[PDB]
Amino acid sequence: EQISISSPRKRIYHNILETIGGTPLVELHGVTEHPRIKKGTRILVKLEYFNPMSSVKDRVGFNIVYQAIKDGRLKPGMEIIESTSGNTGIALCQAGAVFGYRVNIAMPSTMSVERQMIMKAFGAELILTEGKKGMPGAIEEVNKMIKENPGKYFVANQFGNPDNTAAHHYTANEIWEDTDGEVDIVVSAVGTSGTVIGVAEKLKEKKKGIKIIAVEPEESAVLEGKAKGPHGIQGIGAGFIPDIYKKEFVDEIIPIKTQDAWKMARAVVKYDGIMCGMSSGAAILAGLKEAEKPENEGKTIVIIVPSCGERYLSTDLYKIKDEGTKIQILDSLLNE
Amino acid sequence: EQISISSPRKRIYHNILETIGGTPLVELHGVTEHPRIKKGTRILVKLEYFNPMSSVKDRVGFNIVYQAIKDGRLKPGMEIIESTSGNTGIALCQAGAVFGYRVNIAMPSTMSVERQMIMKAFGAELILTEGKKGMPGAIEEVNKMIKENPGKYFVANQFGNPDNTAAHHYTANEIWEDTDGEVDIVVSAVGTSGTVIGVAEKLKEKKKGIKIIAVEPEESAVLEGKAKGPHGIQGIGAGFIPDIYKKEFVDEIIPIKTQDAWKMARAVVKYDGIMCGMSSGAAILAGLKEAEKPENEGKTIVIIVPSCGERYLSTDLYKIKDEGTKIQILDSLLNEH
Repeated sequence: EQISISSPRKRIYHNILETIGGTPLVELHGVTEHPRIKKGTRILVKLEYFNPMSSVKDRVGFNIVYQAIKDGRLKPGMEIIESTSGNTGIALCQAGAVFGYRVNIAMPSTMSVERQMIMKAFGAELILTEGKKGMPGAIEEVNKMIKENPGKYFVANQFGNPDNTAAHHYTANEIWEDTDGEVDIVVSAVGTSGTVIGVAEKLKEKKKGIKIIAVEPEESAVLEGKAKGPHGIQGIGAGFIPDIYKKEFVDEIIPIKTQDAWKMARAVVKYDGIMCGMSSGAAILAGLKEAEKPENEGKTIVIIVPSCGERYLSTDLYKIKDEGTKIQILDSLLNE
Repeated sequence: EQISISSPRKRIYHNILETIGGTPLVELHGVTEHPRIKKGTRILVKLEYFNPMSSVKDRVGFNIVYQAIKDGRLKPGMEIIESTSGNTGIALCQAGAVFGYRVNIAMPSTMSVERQMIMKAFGAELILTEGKKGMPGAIEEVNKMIKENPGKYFVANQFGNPDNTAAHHYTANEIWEDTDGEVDIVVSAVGTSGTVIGVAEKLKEKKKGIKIIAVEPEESAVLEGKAKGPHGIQGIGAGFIPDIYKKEFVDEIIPIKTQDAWKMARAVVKYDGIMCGMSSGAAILAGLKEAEKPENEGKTIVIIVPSCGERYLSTDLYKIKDEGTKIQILDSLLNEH
């Protein structure tokens, strides 16, 4: 009932990249108000929008670029390039601005125009490709650019680069230390899969039998062997199995409908005051569905929240209103 | 150098309000590379967008609501209300959501519709007033509402509430601990003045000789005794001296032109990779101007960075494009005699 805000960090950071990581683990209470969710079961959300550019990909852009520089894969006179219309391009733009490397981001001229402006603010060169060509048209142009200029480009390659996965060994360490080794279940919505696999690798090194749950859109359930299809959960459901995915490390895969993800995210900001994005809505509903299983009474369940709702204001996320009491809303999410 | 990311917090937070404060203090390097800034002076920015809703006001919405609950000014049955179309409204909605109070936020129908959406998501009731009426219109409606419903509402009153200034005693302690007591100058762009006064009150207790600098728009230099005027530095330059402002605690006031504040913020994100907002461009430019004074050689200068540039994507902050190299840009920002 006493409320203590955070204490001083007692650190002076040398640049913005040193503020990446060490993201806070916060108890959910509002949305966990269910008779079937026992009071000893703990439901915690790891808020990756505390990163400097407000997303989990900050860790990925940083590690990919910093390791490439240390590796000699990225050297002076070269430039970074990466086809992406998401948070990865922002994170690559942030790392390139700090390290002093030009960043080329290719995306359909169609896409994330707010995100275009973010990327240009950082000094990125944007490579806007034909809208009706989607992301395949962006990847196509990157390839053409590499081929026409050998030696010039370092490709981030977020779905095939193990420096992605490896960045989440820190994410894992943070979950282990913050929970004092009590974590039982981790739930992660899957885009590149760097988070689910990197967290799993490192936690299973600490405790075999931590349960690792991947989340993906019901409308595009490729990890569960379904076909790529249209869905609305931004940041996840890439439509293929990333080359960095390692199925051995994932214990269960939970599909979540696009509309249910959005409705969960609406309930989390309303009842817990936590403004999470759409993929977080998916992860959290999967986590609540675990928290109501009898076998999981008293367990500690940690749910990754990759981004904040502010990056979704031009989407449909908040535009749909929800009927009912809190208990009605939660019952409709957990039922059928 | 070796670059190391942040360590685990080693804390499980009981709710999102416990993640407010303890924001990071970061060195500037890119934008400090100008021949008139010395190698020894340390220029640091305190990034208040690390708060859970990405601005300094998180501390203020929290402490206003918390202290009123502790005092008995806010009690079960009452609702919160505040005329604001800044970050304070968001910070009140977040505090209200966690404490379980209804929040009513008044603003012109035409102002910050991105922020309206943010507020509605938190469950706030929006009171949208005539656009042409402006801020005054919203305040007038708040006044009408409290007049007609005596006892129902708790007014945050951000410009006159000492719980605003008091929240920044924590900001000050963070500056003190993070610098190991070496802080010499604090630069804060002034909106409510909770930050510059609350920081000054607590730091001036720690050591003699910490210089406190307030920053306001050139075109509305009201702390300097000039007349109010139109300006484009969002979050500062209220046009009046706030009731919580205490001039005794401020050593110097630096006026900064709107377009200079924007250009600074553009340079900070491109050369330091730090995406700060408009008022941060103002504070940082003032802080660089201090760093070039010979009397300030080797000192530690701490500049408050109240918000992130992503909250500004629909303004002209990033539309205007600066030609020229880094050194031309910095040399043009420090130009004035």
